[PDB]
Amino acid sequence: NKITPNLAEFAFSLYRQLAHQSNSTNIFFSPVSIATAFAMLSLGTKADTHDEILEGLNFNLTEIPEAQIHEGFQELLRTLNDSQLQLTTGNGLFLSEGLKLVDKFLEDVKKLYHSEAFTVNFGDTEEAKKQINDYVEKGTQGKIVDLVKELDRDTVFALVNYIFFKGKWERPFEVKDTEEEDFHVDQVTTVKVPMMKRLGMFNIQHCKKLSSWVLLMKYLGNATAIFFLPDEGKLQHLENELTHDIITKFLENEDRRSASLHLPKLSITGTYDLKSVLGQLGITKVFSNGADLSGVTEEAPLKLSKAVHKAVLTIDEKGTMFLEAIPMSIPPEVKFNKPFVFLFIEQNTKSPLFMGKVVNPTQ
Repeated sequence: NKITPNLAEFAFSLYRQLAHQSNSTNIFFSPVSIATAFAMLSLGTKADTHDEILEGLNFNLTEIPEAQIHEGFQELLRTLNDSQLQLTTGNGLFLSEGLKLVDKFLEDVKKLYHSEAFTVNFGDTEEAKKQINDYVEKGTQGKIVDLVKELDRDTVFALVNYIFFKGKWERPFEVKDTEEEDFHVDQVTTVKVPMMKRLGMFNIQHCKKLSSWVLLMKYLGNATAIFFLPDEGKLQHLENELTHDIITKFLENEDRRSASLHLPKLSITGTYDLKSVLGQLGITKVFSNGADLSGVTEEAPLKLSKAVHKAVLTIDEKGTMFLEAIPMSIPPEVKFNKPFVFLFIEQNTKSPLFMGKVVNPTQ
C-alpha cells in the first residue's frame, strides 16, 4: 500500500484546514473519494497544472513515480467497488457539448477510475444544473438532492463527487437500549440526543500522547471506525497530534477490555466547494484560465469552473451472533457525549475512507 501514507497526510491536511474555517460545525468528508477524483482529473492535465494537483494530494513527485500513484488508486477502487460495506460513491464529469474530447481521457475515466463523463449544454445554466443534480440524485437513490446550487455563466466543465455510507457493525447495538441522553456541546451546556449503548469487549484505550480515549469498532466488510474522545479541554491538542503512525499502532492492537460504551446515533452530511478548499492546499491552476487540460480537449481552452464534494453518513445500532465474555469487574464508562473526532479506515489498504468531527449530533 504505497500511497496509503500520502492519503493519510492528505486527510489530515484537508481536515486541519476545514477545522480552521469553522470551529462550531460538524465536519464529514471522504479523503479517498476526493483524492481519487482529482488523481483521475490529473490524467487530463499536463505540466504545472498536473504537478500542482498531485502535490496538493500530498504526493512528492521527486520521490514516487506517477505509475505507482495511479496503481494505488486503481487498487483502492477495486476493493471498494460483493462487499457488505454499504458504500455508494460516484464521480461525474460534465463537459460542454461543443468541446471535442480526447478519446484517451474518456477511456481512462471509465476503464481505470470507473467514473462517468457526460456532455451538457451549459448555454442553459438552469437545465445544466438540473441534469447534474438529477445524476447525483439517481446515483444516491434520492439521498442527495439539489447538490449544485449555482453555476458560473462561463462554466464549461463541472465536477461532482458524492459518497454515502451506512455501515453494519460487526458487534451491533440493541435498538431497545437506545435512549435520549445529554450531549455536552460545551462545558456547561447540554442537548438531548439519541444515544446507543452496549456493554462489551472493545478495542479501546486511553492514549496519553493524544490525551483521548481511542475506540476502534469493526464494520461488516473491510472497514474499521476509529473514534477519538478528547479529555477535557484537549480537543485542539488531539487534532494537532494525529499522525499516520499513531493510527497504525491502533489498528495493529488486538487487546480487548470491557467497557460500557455510549455512542450517539448520527445522521451527518458535509458539502464542500473543492475549488475553495483545495485552493488552500495549493491546487489552483486547474481552476484558472491558465489550466493545461490538453489531455481532455486539445483545441479549445478549458478550465474546471465547478467542483463539489458531498458526503453523507448514517450511524445506527445495526444497519440492517457474536458472544463476548465480559469479566466480573467494573467496566469504565466511555461516553461520546461531547465533541469528538473520527476516522474510518479500509482494512486492506489502511486508507482513510472518511474523517470528521461531531460538535452536535442534532445540529
